[PDB]
Amino acid sequence: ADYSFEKLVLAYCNKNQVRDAYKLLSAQVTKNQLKPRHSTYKSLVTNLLTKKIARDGGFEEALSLLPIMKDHGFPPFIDPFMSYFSSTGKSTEALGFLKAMTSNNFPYISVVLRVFETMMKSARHSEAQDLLSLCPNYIRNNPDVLELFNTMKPN
RNA sequence: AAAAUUUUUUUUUUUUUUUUUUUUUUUUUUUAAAUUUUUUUUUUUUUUUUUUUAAAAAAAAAAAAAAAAAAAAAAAAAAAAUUUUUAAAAAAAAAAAAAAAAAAAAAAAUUUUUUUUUUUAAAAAAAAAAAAAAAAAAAAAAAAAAAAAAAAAAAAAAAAU
Repeated sequence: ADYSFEKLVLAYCNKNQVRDAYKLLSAQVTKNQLKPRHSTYKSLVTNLLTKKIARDGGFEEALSLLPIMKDHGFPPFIDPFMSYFSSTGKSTEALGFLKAMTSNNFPYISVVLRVFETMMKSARHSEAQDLLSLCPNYIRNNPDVLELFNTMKPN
């Protein structure tokens, strides 16, 4: 049934109904206990993070996918959110993303370092530095984070 | 601002694959189909004549069969308001594989239609190969998942203020 669900999700995404596709996938997981393949989750995460869908509240659904996808045993996607944060991501959504991935208030230092590097590589030193205001001291006083903010300076 | 990390193990999902099995598709081998008239030329039979080589051909006559050239008629088509010309109508669209173009989303992830080419109009037996499905696993893992573990602080239970 997983291949059929994958084809159904692709058909709904191709018919401009990604918002309905997320609701259908959530209803099928909660009610009928489907276990979709990783490619379906990849397609849903990639399609929900487009510019028009994300501005209409799609980012909350794409963020809530990660606990649901984590429940089945899948690894959480890190790559597709970087492209969204490099263009129009906000710090309030960034801290929610960095806290919704795991339960111990943050992942390891490498994920936050990758977020800072991705938001620095697109000449955005405002929200990238303001996101450092919302994290505790062990990231703020870490030598690697201060080094990364000292290399890709706005100068 | 204050107070209220170290090692190792793997699980997903990978990255290729190793082997085995099944199915679809394809290739290979053998197998079901059958108009008339005049002139000229060709072939089987009979006898005679001549020539040639170690056994054949050619010349003449007769009998029988077929094809081509010319004429007439029949049939079919086009032009003008009579003339010319000579194996027949075509079940075909869908499906299958590959390539290109178009539009609308991403722009270099995962959809569509159109156009072009090939095939299907194909059945029994035999054999292998590509794709899909199922399984164990042979090697590299970020982050998630844990344990021991530099933790520390608060509470509870048990042994020797």
